[PDB]
Order: sequence, then structure tokens, then C-alpha cells
Amino acid sequence: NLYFQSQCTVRYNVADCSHLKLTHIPDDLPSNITVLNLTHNQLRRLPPTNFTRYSQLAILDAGFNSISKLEPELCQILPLLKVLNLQHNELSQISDQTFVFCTNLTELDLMSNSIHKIKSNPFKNQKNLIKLDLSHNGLSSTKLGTGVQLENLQELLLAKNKILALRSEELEFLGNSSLRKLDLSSNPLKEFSPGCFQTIGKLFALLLNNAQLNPHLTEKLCWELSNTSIQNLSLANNQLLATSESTFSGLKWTNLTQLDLSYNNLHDVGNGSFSYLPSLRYLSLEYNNIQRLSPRSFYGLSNLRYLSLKRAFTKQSASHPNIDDFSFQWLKYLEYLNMDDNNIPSTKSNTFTGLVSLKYLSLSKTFTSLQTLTNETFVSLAHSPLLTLNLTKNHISKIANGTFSWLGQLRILDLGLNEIEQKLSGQEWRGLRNIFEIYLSYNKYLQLSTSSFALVPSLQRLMLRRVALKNVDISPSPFRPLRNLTILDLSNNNIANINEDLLEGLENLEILDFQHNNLARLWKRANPGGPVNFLKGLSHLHILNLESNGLDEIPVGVFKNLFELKSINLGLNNLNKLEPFIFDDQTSLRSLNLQKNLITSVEKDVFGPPFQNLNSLDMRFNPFDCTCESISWFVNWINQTHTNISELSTHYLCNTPHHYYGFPLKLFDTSSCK
Amino acid sequence: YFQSQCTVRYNVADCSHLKLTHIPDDLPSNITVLNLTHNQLRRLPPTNFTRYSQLAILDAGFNSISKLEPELCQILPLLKVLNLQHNELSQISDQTFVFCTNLTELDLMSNSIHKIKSNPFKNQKNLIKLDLSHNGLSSTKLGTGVQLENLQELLLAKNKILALRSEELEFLGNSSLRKLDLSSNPLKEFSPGCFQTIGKLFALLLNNAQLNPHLTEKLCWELSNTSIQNLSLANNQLLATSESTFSGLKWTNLTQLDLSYNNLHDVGNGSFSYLPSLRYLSLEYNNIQRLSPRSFYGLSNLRYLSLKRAFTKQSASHPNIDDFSFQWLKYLEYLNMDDNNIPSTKSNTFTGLVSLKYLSLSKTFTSLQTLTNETFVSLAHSPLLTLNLTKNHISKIANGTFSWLGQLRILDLGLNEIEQKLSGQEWRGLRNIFEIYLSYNKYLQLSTSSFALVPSLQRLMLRRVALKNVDISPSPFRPLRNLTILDLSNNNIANINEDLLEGLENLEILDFQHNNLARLWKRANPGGPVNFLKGLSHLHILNLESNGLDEIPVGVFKNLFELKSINLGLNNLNKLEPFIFDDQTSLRSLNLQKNLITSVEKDVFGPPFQNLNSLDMRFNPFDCTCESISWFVNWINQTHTNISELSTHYLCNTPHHYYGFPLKLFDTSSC
RNA sequence: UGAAGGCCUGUUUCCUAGGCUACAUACGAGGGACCGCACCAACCACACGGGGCUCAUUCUCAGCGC
Repeated sequence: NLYFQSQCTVRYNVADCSHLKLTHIPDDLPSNITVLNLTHNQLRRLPPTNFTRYSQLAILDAGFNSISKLEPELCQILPLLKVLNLQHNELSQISDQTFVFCTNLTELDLMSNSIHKIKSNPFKNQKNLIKLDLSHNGLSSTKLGTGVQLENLQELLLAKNKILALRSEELEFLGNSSLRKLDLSSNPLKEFSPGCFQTIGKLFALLLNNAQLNPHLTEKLCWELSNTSIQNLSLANNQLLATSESTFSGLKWTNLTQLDLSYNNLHDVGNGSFSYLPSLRYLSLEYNNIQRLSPRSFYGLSNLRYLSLKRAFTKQSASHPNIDDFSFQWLKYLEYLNMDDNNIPSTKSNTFTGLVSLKYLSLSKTFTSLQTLTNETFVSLAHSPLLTLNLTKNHISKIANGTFSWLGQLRILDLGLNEIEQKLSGQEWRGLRNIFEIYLSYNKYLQLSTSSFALVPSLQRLMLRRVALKNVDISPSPFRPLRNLTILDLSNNNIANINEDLLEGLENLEILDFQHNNLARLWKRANPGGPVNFLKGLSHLHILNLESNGLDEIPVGVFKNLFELKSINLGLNNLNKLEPFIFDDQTSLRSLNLQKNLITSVEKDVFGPPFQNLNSLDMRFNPFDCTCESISWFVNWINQTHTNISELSTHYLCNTPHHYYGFPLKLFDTSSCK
Repeated sequence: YFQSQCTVRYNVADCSHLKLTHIPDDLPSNITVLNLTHNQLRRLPPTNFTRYSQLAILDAGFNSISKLEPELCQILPLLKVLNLQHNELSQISDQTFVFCTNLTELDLMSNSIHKIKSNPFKNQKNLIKLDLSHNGLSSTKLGTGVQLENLQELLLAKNKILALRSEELEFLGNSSLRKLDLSSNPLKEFSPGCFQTIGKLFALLLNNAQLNPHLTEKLCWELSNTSIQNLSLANNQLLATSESTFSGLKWTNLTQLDLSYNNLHDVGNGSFSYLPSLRYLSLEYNNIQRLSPRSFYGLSNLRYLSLKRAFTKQSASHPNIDDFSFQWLKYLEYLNMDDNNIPSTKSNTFTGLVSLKYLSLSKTFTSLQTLTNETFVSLAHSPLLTLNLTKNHISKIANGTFSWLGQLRILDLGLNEIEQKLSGQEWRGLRNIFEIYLSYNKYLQLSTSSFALVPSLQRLMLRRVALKNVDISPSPFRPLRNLTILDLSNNNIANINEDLLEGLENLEILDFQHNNLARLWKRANPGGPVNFLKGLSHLHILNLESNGLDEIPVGVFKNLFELKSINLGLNNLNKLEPFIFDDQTSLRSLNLQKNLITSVEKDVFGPPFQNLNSLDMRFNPFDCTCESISWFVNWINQTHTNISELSTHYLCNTPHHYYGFPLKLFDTSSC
């Protein structure tokens, strides 16, 4: 799509003029503008005179053009300039006089230009520069001056260049400038001269992603990083195939906080390799090939508070990863441990010993040979105040009675996307006196029973999507004990029969999702038994979704006294007949969806009440009757209501009476009908 | 959806899928058909049909009928065809079919007649096609005297017949059976005289009958000395064959023989020596391991043969057809050989095939990758007329590979990995070529002398081949004086010199889609607007879809008086130069869907609209003002042209007061 | 010259991604004889949009070297 039209859509002092194949600078624009998003055009230069119209510009974005030369007069003509952007342009030379007049500049970007060299003090007048960018413009020396300059610099970026080493002298121009992010990623460094980083005033973060490092190189690097204030350090995308004690020997004189080692094919962690980081707090090990772990692998990290292991262990191949017991006895303050995407065979009897502060534990798709959660696979976690356990995608097939007898402090439990297939006798949840949510969606099937949920009265949420439930109509209802339940998602299970005892006593329920369950027959005027009213006394219902159940007649009385309903979704059904006064008690309705039905007439004795305060209505794809007797009131309401109706003009068509087959509803003439 | 009283038609009252329980009577008395298929009827009282004694064929399939009445026949004396499949009948008494005599076809397929003991078909002297397939029978006996004199097509599939007694078939003494279906019956015995007892037997189907070489040997020894012409043996355990396997067939004028789906493993030496009249043979979906020059010995009269998926799979076990394999099939004319794993063609494989005309090789090879000047020496003595060679991963051809097939007409080379510069010598010798199929290859580099050696070409397909070197003078297509179709489509042609297509006076179809030739058409004109459609006066259908066009030059359609279809969909046309279609008066089809057209004026669309039969211009941001669409909307109100999806896909995206307004609903009076 | 880039056009691939189709299979009702219809679900197939990426040959830079 396009419709970029001729002139650019000018807005409130933000004149975006992207993708217009411009060649000149537009001048007609008001003199009160502060922004010029000139991105994505084919300009050749910026004459500093064609901007005399508006000396009110604040930020200039001229990225994605073919600018080859800037002029010093541009700065003085635009004295209120703060941010400049010239990425993906074709500059080649920066003279000593170019940036002389720009002094209110704070951010300056020159990313994909071609400054192969710089030999001057061109940033002298830049006492307000905060974020300087030079990433990917083919440089070969980090030197940008000879005296202490850029006093208030804050975020320097030098990615994708041809820097070969960091001389001690070619960085001394940062004597008293607090660098808070020094990006140097993807620079083929080969040497770190002594004093290379100590010369900077303050250094906080440092990015050396894709810098082709090796253990020797990073050893020299770390020996040159000591005795500074570094706090974040990343080493992604390297050849750090191994580590030992001497690898990070230099880091002992720093208050390091983060350390990223992702994407290194890190193969074997040496014994005590982190003994020198008693302040590390955020560690990553993602996407590597750790073969084994020993109780010395994490020795000394007595102060960690986060750790990721997502895809950290070797692949499946007959080579299988092996984390031996007592591996985490040192991480006495750890609280989060992601362990997704691994191939650990199963949990041993002491794996998580000593983790007396673990709170959040994820295990999504970490196992290959579990298939059964017995009462001993979690004995190692008996001493951890857990608050979450993500266990999706493990091909779990069955659970034993009292597996979770240990996690007496758990809140959320995730069991979705497995092959659980058993009768929930109710003893599986033994001990979870503090459970708060349980996630069972996407399993094979479960056979509920009267005493299934009796052991977890404090439950508050419950998800049973696509689980193909059975034995759902049993008295008393298995849900009766859950006095504190609020959400229910008993959806996409295909429930043929719903005894009306279900949901009795769940007074606190607020969300009920009951889609794709083919409960059609239950609603009937033919009534083998009196029309079911399972929505008996849930007075706290807000959103009730009964979509795609082949409904064709809602009994009168099912919505009686549910005064707080906010959204009703009855889409994808066969409703055509609408009993009078079905929505008499729904006055707070804010959302109503009856799309994709067989409704032919929209009368007032049904839709008045809900229409009285509606904010959003969706009733498209319906064979409306285009006669004033069937739609006159509706069309009037459409003419005089402020409700948000989506796709009004195109998806409200009458399939009758041919004289109007295709006629837009809103266009229906109503005058001569009374 | 829509159900209601069934949609009655001209004396054909279809009332399917209505969950009926009674028989409708309101229907006229001039009806001849009742398609009562797919309902829930329990039975058919022969009195509720008294209304119309004019019925001719009754279709009561897919119901729950449990009993019919003899009075039904006499109440409906003009009944000819009956159908009761997937019903639940259980017993056929001697009096049920007594009054039906004008019956010709009778079907009782999925009923439950576990037994029949009477002469119930006595009054059936007009029965032609009787069906009893899949109703749980255990004896083919249907009577005791010669009955069903004019029977013609008997079916007995999916039953529990265990053998064919000589006596339990004698009720067909003088009835010419022309199709005796017995598929999927676990036969174990063939008593002597089993088939000779029938008057005449022409075809016989024994599909899925669990046969073995011994069983079929006894069968064939009991089939001799009859008039059988077609015989099928699909889906069996015929794991091997020898000379004695078909020893009995020597006394028959057999014509067809199907052996598909048998895991047929090894053809014995001379195993077909007894069929000097076989004319249509099949061997599909088996596991022939090897072929010997004796494998087809004696079949001196064959005229068709399929080998699709006949050879063993890839596994290190590879099929091997040795040389001189077809020296006996001196009258063969068709040979399908799809889906095999023959490594390559030897130097004598097709020797002796001096009558082969149609040869297919679609996906038969695995290790060809190069068609040299010797892979077809074995075909030097065959008047071929087709060669299907798709899906062989061919990578390159040598000069003069086709120097042998001097009588070929159609050549198929699509769906391969051909990647070379067509120097022009590849087609050496094809002085009679008629069509060449090159679509779906890697890429070809054309040259001035590419097609110079095949002047008699008439069709040419170059779809998705990613052409290069297309603008060279003179055009490589210039020599093809007889070309008619061109399909130079989906190749992305940046530059088209206007010399191309000059002299192809006989061209009728040009397909030029998905080629992003946008720039060529331009008013800015680096060079004068290209007019490659210079003098093709025989053009009928011209498809230039999806090329990012935004301005057609004036003069490109001048004097092409026979154009019948123009497809300019999926472009960026918004501006329409006056009088672009002045010479297109015979236009029958016009497609301008999915464009940026905003106004439809008369000085452009008058002429084409004058005689149009079909127009497609949907998905366009029409201007809903009478100045832009008034004439169009009037024409829509007063024209008989076929416009598809008129009422829903012709919406104005302007001027908001009408955003979404159906075009046809646009009021025009006050303009 | 080569190398390098932003502008429009579009070619291929990749999914994701939706809807619609089509197929077997299943849970149900209801009728029925000793196994045929409606609702629903998932399944895979087919057609077509929609989201990323990778090529095209044009419109124009520079930096030259000589």
C-alpha cells in the first residue's frame, strides 16, 4: 500500500515527509515546527539557506538519503538544534569547521557514513554532546582528538569498524567524561596496550560482541580492565571455547555486576573459574555447549541473584548433558534460574540443594526422559521458597500422588503443552496449601472427579483449554469447593453435557470462557429437561464468552440478575430467534459481540437495554432483513449513537430482500415507515 | 445453508439432506425423479405414492428403509431405475420384486441381505445392471432356473463368497455378462467348469481377492476356452510369476490384464508366452527387481504398457533393466515409465521398438544429470511423437543430444535444473519439432542463434526460468516464423528491446506476467515508448499482469483488431490516456482488477465497452462523483455484460460520504 | 574503471499468521435393523491473502587514478 500522495502529511510541529522521493527541501511548512522526519528520500545535499524559513527546528532527522556534505552555516541558521541524524548517508570527510556552530547539540548520529579518517579537534564546541554515534563507518583508530574533550559525553558507540587495538594515548581525550556505555562490538581487536581503559574518566558498561576474542586475548583484556568502575560487560559472539581460574583473574579488582557470555560455544567451565566475582549479580550463559557441571563450577559466586541457562548445555546427538548433584550449593542468594531448551535426562536427588533463596524457576522444554513426576523428583527443592514453576513442553505423561508435597509455598504452576493423560484423583496437589494458579491447557485428556480440586481451596485461576475433558457432569460439581476461583477457561474441550449444579457456589468468579464446546442442545425450548441455568448466581461475572457452541435459542432467565457483565461474546452461533427481554438486566454492558450468526431482524424489545450504554458493538456477517419493520430502530440508533462500530460501512449487508442484496445497512432509508 | 421445502425442479424432485420422515405428496404428478438421498426415513408405504404414477427413477439411497412392498411396483408402473444403497434391508422374499417389470437397473449395495433363497428375479426380464456389492452374502446363487436373460452388468463386491461352485452359477445360461465384479471376496477354491457355465463372459474383476500363484494358476486353468477380454488382478499377493502361472490363458482372446499393487517381484522367463492377443497391460505399483530379454517374450501383439512405479525402490538396491529388453514388443506404441529409479539409459534399451509413438519418463531417473549424444541412440528407430522428461534433475545437455529423434513433435523438459547458455545446437536434427516445454528451470542464457535450428516450432513455454540476455539484436525469436504461444512469463525481464517479436506474424497468445517491465512504459521516455507489440495482427489474448505498469503509451494497441482478452491486473494504472482502446472493438474480456484506477471515463472505455461480454475491474479506489463514474454507472444499469461480484467488490475509497458505498447504488440523476 | 550506497519497480525464498476449502478420523444426539443423518471437534490436504529475509537494473553519489 502507499497513498503517500504529493505533499507530506504535516502534523503538530512534527513534519514527517518520509518516502516521497524528494530532491529539494520543502519550505511552505510553518515556522513553528521542531521536527523534520526527512527519512527515506533521495536528497543530495542540505543547502544551509533553504532552512532560513524556520529557525525554530529542534531535532533534524535526515537519515536514509544521499547527503555528501554538510555546511557549518546550517548550525548557526538552526540555533535550537538538539538532535541530528544522518544514518545510511554518504558523508566522507569531517573538517575541523563543520560542527563549530552547533552547541545546543546533545545527540549526534553518523552511523552508516564513510568517514574513513578524522584528524582534527572537530568536537571542540560540543560541550552538550551526550550520545555520539560512529558505528559502522569504516574507522581504524578510536582517536577523535588530542585534548580532553566531550566533557559531558555519556554514550559512545563505535561498532562495526576496523579498530585493531586500543592504544593508551589515543583514548586520553576522555579525561573527565563519565562514559556509561562504550560500544565496541564487531571490531577485530588484536591488542590491548597497558592502561587502555584506566585512561577514561569513568567506565560503566562495555560491549565487545562479535569481537573474535580468545581465552588469551580476553585474559590480557581482563588484566587491563582491573581497578576501574565497570559494572556491565558483554562477550557475546566469540571464540571463548573454554575458561579457567586465570581467565577472569583480573576482574577481582572490579565491582562487576553483569556478565554476558552467550553465543561462545563455551564448552567446559573450569573449576573455580568464577572465584573472583564476589559481586556478580546478573550472569548469562545462553546458547553455548557446556558439557558438564561440577560442584566447583560455580564456586565463589556467593552473591549472584540471577542466572540464565537457556540452551546452555550440549545438544542431544549419544552425548547427553549432565549436571551432577550439589551443583548449586554456592549460589546461596540466587533467586531466578531460567533453564529452558536443554536435554538434562531428569532431576537427581540433590540437584538444587542449597538454593535457599530460589523464587522463580523455569524448566520449559529442558527435559527429554522425565515422563513421570514421582514424589522424589522434587525432593531437592524442599528448601526453596519457590513462587513459580514453568514446566511446559516436557512430554510429561503422568504424575504420582503427592509429587508436589514439597513445594508448600508455590503460587503459579505451569503444566501446559504436555501429554498428561490420567484421572485427577485429587492427590496430585497434595501439600500446595498456598497454590494460586494452575495451568493445564493443551494436554491429552483428564478425567475429573468429585474430589479432584478439593485439596486446593485457595486456588484463584484455572486454565483447561484444549484438554478434551470428560466426566464433567458429576454431582457435586468438582468446582464447587473452589470458593476463591475467578477465571475458569473450561474452553475448547467439547462438553456434551453440563449438569446445572456446576458453578454453584463460585460466587467470586469473574471470567468464564466456554467456547468451542458444542453445548447447543442444552439451550432448548423443547427441553428434555428444563432449560439449563448453570449461570445461576455468579453475580461477579464481568466477561462471559460462549462463542462457537452452535447456540440457537437462549432461554429466558439465564442473564437474570448478572448486573456487572461487561462483555458478552456470542459469536459464531446459529441465533436467529431472539426472545423478548433477554437482556433486561444488562445495563452496564460495554461490549457486545454477535458476529457470524443467523440474525435477520434487530428489534427494540431485545436490544434496547444493552444498547443504552454500549461502547463497542460487533454484529457483522448477518443476514439482516432490510425492511423498516426489522431494522428501522437499529438504523436510527446507528445514525444517532456514538458507539464504536468497526467496519460499519462494508460488513453489514442485507441478504434480503434482493432489491437490497448488498445494500449497506447504514444507507437504509427509514423516513417513510410509521 | 437454506433447507425448507426441497427445491423442486423440472420433473426432477431432489429432496436431499432434509431430515425427512414422511414422503412429500404436494409435488406435481408429472415428475419422473425423486432424489430422496440423505434422509432419515424408516420405510416407504406404497400408498403415499398414489399421487404420482408418473415416476421413472426412484433414488432412495442413504436412508433407514427396512422393508419394501410389492404394491410399490404396481403403483409405480413406469419405474426404470431403483437405488437403495446404505439402507438397512435384511430379507428379500419371493414376492417383493414380482410387479416390477420395467426395471433396468437395481441397486441394493449396503443393505444386509445375508441370504437369498427363492426365484425373486423371475419377473426381471429387463434388468440390465444388478448390484449386490457389500451386503454380506456367502453364496453367489441367486436362483435355480435360467433367469436374468438380459442381464448385462453384475456386481458382487465385498462379500463372504468362499468359492464358485459349477452349479450355483448355472442360472446365467444365456445371459451375456459384460462386467462380473467379484472384488474383495476371500475366495479359496475354483471348482471345474465355474466360469464356462455362464453364457458369455467379457470382463472379470478380482481386485483385493487375496490370490496367490497357486490359486491364480487354478483360476486361469478354469478360465480357458471362454470369451473373456478384460481381467484385473489388483491388490493381491502375486509375489512371483512363471510360465505355468498364466498357462491356461492360451485358449482365450485376452485383451487387457491389470497386475497393479501386487508387490510383483520377479517376472519369470517367458511368463507371458501365452498371450499373443494381449493389447493393454499394466504393471503399476510393484517391485520388479530385474528385466531380461525373455521377460516379455511372446507379447508380439501388445499396443500399450504402463510401468509407473513398477520397479523396486531406491533403498543400495537399484532397479536394472538390461539391454534388448523390448525387442519383442514390435507393435508397442505407448510406454509410461514414471516414478522409477533406473540409473540411466543404456545403449540398446529401446532397441526393436519400431512402433513406439508416445514415451513418458516423468521422474524415472536418479543419476542422469546430463543428456549426451548417446543416451538416446537406442531410440534411433522409433517414430516418437512425445517425450515427457519432467522431474529428472537434468543439469545440462550436450550439442546434438536430440539428433536422433527426427520425428518428434512435443518435448517436455520442465521442472528440472537446466542451467546453460542455449547455443542453439541442442535442438540439432528436430526438423519436425512442434512444441518445446522449458518452464520451471534454473536459468537459461539465450543467444541470437538459440532457436535458429527449429523454424517449424509452434509453441514455446518459458515460465519461471529467470531468463537473461533477452535484449539482443536480432531477437532470438525473430526466426520462429510459425510461433503462436510464447509464455515468456515470471522471468523478471528488466529490459525488452523493441526489436523482439518482430516478424512473429502468426502469434496469437502472449503471456508476459510478473516481469517488472514497468519503466519501459513511460512518458519520461529515456527512449521513445517501447512498442514491442509492433505488428502482431493475429494476437487474441494478451496478458501483461503484475508488471508495475503505470502509464500505457498511446499507439501500443493500434491496429490489433482481433484482441479478445486483455489482462492488465495487479498494476499501478491510475492515469488513462484518451483513445488508448480505439482499435479494440472485438474485445470480449477485459480485466483491470487490483489497480489504482480512480475515474472511469468514456473517451477511454467506450470502444471496449461497446461489445464486452465479461469485465473485471474490482478492488479499485473509484471516485464517487458523477463526473468520474456517472457514465460507467449508467452503463452498469443498462448493460448485459457479465460482471462478477458487482454488488460487493466495487467500492469507492472516496469521498468518505461514500466510503464503502456500492458503486451500482450511486445516484446519477442530478448531474 | 572497479569498489560503496540511499530512491521507485518488482523476482525468489522463508515462515509466522490468520480466514476459507478438503480429507480421513473421533465424541455425540436422533431414528433404525440385527448399520445409514445433523452438531461438533481436532487432523491433514488443497486454493488465496498476509509477515521476514535474500536477489535483480534501473534513477543518482562520491574517492579517483590517468
